[PDB]
Amino acid sequence: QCVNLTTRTQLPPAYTNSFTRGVYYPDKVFRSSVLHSTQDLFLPFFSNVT
Amino acid sequence: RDIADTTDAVRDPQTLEILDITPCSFGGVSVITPGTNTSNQVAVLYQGVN
Ligand SMILES: *[C@@H]1O[C@H](CO)[C@@H](O)[C@H](O)[C@H]1NC(C)=O
Ligand SMILES: *[C@@H]1O[C@H](CO)[C@@H](O)[C@H](O)[C@H]1NC(C)=O
Repeated sequence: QCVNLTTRTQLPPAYTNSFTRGVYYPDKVFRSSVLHSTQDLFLPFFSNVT
Repeated sequence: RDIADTTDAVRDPQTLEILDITPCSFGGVSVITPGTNTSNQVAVLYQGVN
């Protein structure tokens, strides 16, 4: 819980594309059998992750 | 909400039952009148309402 004891190696961070993850419910409303377009914060599709 | 952004499905303020709320019922009042000089009696039709 304090200053490091060295021995901190640096792994190479491999990058993988997040296909369709990171989508949530933007509002606490209930709509049935619709197709709703929204402007909000999201992960871009096929964006690389760390 | 719904297609017309109208309330169609309602969470029970209390217990966990599912409620449905529709707006006020109404209709279209259409009258079937003869000539004013000829007669005075009016038969009324209700538009699309049982
Ligand atoms: C993720 O995306 C690019 C190409 O889409 C890829 O070449 C690279 O490894 C990643 N981008 C960055 C900035 O590392
Ligand atoms: C009744 O009034 C109508 C409206 O013009 C017209 O047919 C006529 O003036 C009257 N008909 C009669 C008196 O038969």
